[PDB]
Amino acid sequence: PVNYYVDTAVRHVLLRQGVLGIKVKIMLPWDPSGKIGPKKPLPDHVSIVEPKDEILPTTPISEQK
Amino acid sequence: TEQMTLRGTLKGHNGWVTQIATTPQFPDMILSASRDKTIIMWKLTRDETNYGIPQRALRGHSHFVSDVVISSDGQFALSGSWDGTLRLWDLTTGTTTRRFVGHTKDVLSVAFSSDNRQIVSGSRDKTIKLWNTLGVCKYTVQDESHSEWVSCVRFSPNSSNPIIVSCGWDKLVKVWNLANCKLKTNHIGHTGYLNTVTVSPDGSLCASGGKDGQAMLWDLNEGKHLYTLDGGDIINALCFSPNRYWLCAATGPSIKIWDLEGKIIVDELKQEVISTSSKAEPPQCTSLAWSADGQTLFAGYTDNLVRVWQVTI
Repeated sequence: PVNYYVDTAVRHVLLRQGVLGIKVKIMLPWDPSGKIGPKKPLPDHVSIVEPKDEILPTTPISEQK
Repeated sequence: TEQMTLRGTLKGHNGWVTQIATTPQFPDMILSASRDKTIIMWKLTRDETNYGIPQRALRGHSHFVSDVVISSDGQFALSGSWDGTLRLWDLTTGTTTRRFVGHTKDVLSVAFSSDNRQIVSGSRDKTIKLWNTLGVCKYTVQDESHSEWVSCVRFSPNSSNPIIVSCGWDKLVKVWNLANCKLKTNHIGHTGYLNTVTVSPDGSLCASGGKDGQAMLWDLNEGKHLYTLDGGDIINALCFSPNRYWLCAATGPSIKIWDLEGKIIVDELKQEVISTSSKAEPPQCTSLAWSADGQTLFAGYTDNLVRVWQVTI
């Protein structure tokens, strides 16, 4: 997942005394949909995407069509 | 009085028996399917040392063979399989005539018409579909279909009119008439998903069952809910008798053979009672089918055996 869900950059910046190293690492958030850019599953703990429906009211009858 | 004796038991499978059928043209054949991904055609000797030997073994599937049915001539045989395809066999050496291409998921149920020109299929696609014998799609049903998996479809014997049964896991039984492909009716009933349905040889009835394990009776043409019977824990397969008005219900530890006129249980078939514990001490019975003689019936179990019985007076 490190290849998809993060980007990482490095830039050197000078000053009058030596060099300072900057590094920035940022994590991409998309999981529901789109662009689609990074893939929809979650990275580190890969979650079970769970919809819900649950009803019954059934009783016996014949309904002609 | 008409009662049952344990006839014998067949052997020759590595996978659970899924279905059995028999052609009345040759009652000396019998056909079987299984989760060893092969359908076995038998050679029945009536010796009680055995009760039959496998003649040939038809091969070529990459997943289970769910249901199987014979031709009306007994010279062809057809299969429905969880690899999403069907095959049309030539039951003389092997050599498939045709394989039917097009489903995205399993083909659970399948049946073969009386005129040998219409072949249907139930799928986990949530589509009933019709198939020419040339192996192309006459029609596809995707409107007013089940909202869950299609459990079993049937061709109905009738005076001449086209009627086909359909039942799914959405706890409904839909009857369809061809050449408009409409809902003839919707029957509501049974708590829990439907496993099976079967039609009377006369054809005016639909004996249905499922997870509920209750046997409700419906009228094909009247469209009325006759009654309900307590059929035990679960009923996976049903089959009317050809020469009686009985109904034979396949429950886990036993098969319950019911006389219909009057409504009562004749006997309960018990197999070997060998000591085992605890979740399914005997194997569940899952399929069953009568012979055309009506003396003998057969059963499918999950121990890879087909147990035989015979009626004795």
